[PDB]
Amino acid sequence: MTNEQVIELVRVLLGGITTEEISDQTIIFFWTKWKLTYDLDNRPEKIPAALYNTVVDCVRWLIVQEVSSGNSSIRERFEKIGDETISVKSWESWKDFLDWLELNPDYIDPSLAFNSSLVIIGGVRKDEFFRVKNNPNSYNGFMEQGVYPTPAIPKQSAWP
Amino acid sequence: MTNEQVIELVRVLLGGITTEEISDQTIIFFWTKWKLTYDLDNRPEKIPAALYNTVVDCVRWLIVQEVSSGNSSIRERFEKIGDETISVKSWESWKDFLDWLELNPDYIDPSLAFNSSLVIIGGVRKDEFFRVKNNPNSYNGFMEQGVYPTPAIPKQSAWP
Amino acid sequence: MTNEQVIELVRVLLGGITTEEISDQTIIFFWTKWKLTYDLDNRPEKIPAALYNTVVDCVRWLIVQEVSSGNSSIRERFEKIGDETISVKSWESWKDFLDWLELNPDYIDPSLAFNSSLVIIGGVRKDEFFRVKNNPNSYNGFMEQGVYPTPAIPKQSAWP
Amino acid sequence: MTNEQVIELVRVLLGGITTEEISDQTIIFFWTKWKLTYDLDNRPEKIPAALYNTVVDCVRWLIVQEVSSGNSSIRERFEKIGDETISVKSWESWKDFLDWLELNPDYIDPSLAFNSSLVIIGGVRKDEFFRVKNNPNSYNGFMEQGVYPTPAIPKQSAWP
Amino acid sequence: TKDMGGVIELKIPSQILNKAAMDPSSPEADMVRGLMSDAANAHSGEQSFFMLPSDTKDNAPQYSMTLKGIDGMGKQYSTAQLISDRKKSILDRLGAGFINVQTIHTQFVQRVN
Repeated sequence: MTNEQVIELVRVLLGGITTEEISDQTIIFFWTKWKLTYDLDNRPEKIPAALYNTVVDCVRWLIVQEVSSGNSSIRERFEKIGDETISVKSWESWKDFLDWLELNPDYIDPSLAFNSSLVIIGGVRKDEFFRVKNNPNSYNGFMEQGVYPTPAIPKQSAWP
Repeated sequence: MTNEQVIELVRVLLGGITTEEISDQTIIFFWTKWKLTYDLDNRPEKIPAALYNTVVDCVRWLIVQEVSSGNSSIRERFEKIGDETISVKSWESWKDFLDWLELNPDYIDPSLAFNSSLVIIGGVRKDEFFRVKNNPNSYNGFMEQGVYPTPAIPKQSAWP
Repeated sequence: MTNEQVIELVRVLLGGITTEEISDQTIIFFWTKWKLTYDLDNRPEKIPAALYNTVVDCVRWLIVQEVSSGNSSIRERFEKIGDETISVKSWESWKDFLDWLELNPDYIDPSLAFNSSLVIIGGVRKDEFFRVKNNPNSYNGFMEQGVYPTPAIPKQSAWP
Repeated sequence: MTNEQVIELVRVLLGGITTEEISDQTIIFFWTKWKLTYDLDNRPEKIPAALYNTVVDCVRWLIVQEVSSGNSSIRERFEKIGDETISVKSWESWKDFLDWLELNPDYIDPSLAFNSSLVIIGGVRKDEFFRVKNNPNSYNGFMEQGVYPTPAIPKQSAWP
Repeated sequence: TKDMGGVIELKIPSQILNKAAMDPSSPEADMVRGLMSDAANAHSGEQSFFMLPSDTKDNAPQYSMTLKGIDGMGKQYSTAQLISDRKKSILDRLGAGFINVQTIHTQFVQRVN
């Protein structure tokens, strides 16, 4: 993806967010950070992964933007300069959205292979059995040397 | 389905939503997203599936539209420019609707084959029993080689 | 990293914090603290580590800035010098952000190797098994001398 | 550390606290107290330890400064001398900060060796085993003399 | 080999575990490396004991040490008597089944002669 498409895509995904709420320079800053770490030009397979992380970081910057200003710590207002009176009572709204977004990554890109390896059962596949068995660093139960080593007990996991 | 019917069908399903609340461009953007991932022109069996994801994505964009604006974080208002006084108090309503819609896909298309494979019991079907048995990658309990392999124990799941 | 980029990077990460809220002197003070403890000029492998501690320390100084002033202990205000009336009601917001930041270090630098060694199981690796076994200071169960020492029981952990 | 650096360091750590809130004489009073007890001139290894205790004592003096005055026991105010009305409703804020500070001593000096000996397991080190075994004052299970002393039971813990 | 009854389990707050992984030269890293070796050598002897912090954050404690056990019922089939039945099954065909304790064995040899 080029530098101009990312701002176009992020703004649409964030419900048409405006420039003052989030500048185009900040989006490039997070976009560039994941470009150098994932060398997207070298391997184009990380386009969905780099795109998903970029949006999440932008939401994080939005939350901290409410902080460091007076918006986060106020929950009341009252103006009265005569006959005009106004009283109203997004920091908390951005919170659960970030939690919700991390649970539905398909909203960004459906090809993220999300939710595929929840349950793992060991010893029910030949591919997984031999990979563990043939690992030279593996130490299993058949290596119990006891008091002092004896040649009756194997020193390697793999079968001869 | 063509590019014009999708807007017409989505608006009716969403209770006659207006143009300003959701533009026809955004509907096409999500519609085009699933067209290329499901090559609807090549295989028309995914028309209900693509339609269901399109409507859900539109609701997701509607929720994030309330966020990134002042509508989400306000819960009071008060106007007075003289004798006229007004005081009133959709981010919360769009939330549960998405949860409800995800639980009733028949509202979009009855042919989605929803809610058919909840309960699975193994070993009670010949088709499934032989599928696992004849799988060359399967590793079952009869392969317990022990300390070192012996020719008395099978190395393949399928019967000779 | 040089003395000027640290301020530029910190402000962007903290959502464009202003100069009056945190001076550039205080940022250097915490930056210099970790430079001498991690000799960054001698070993550049600690650039992410020094950067992470610098940002966290700045947030800590921000929290104590609300304390030691009137901002922390007040939760109401009311002004009236005639017809003008104002009533409104960051110490609490900066608290949870520090807890959140301590749980998401990837927001600062993805190369921090966060969350990699949660679960440890002993005796399942040859590298770790021999490290403990060959340790001259190790004392294991085979050294139980009893009432008085006997030459039938080893005095060293490593095998001959 | 000299007498002038400590005030400079404490004020920065406490978020730029002013002179009226805490005088420079009180800081010296607590600084001098830990100097004579830890003879910093004799052993410069206690610079972090004496510095950490000095800041904690200052926070304690800040808490008791709110007490012994009217600030602690009031939680309302109302002034009305005509058209000017003011109403507002740090003793409790300094409380949890002292609790928080005692849990994060690295904020003062990272070289305090904090959080290093939480879990202790006995009998798994030769250094710890022989120190207890060779202690002349130690009394272990092999000394059970019973009814009256007999020469069949050792009177010293160390092996001959 | 796989009947790990009474194995030692340790619970530590993830703040210490995560800090060690990213700061190899921090006090958290030293204590974690000490645990990985001390726990491996934890036998029963003249000086075995445990000392843990007693902090508490919620209904569950921050630090704990328990010995695991099978939460329920163990195996039922008693594979020992399965093998004995099959051994007598094999030796009976050769007339040599008396080792499991004119005869059958002597009469069997006469057939071959």
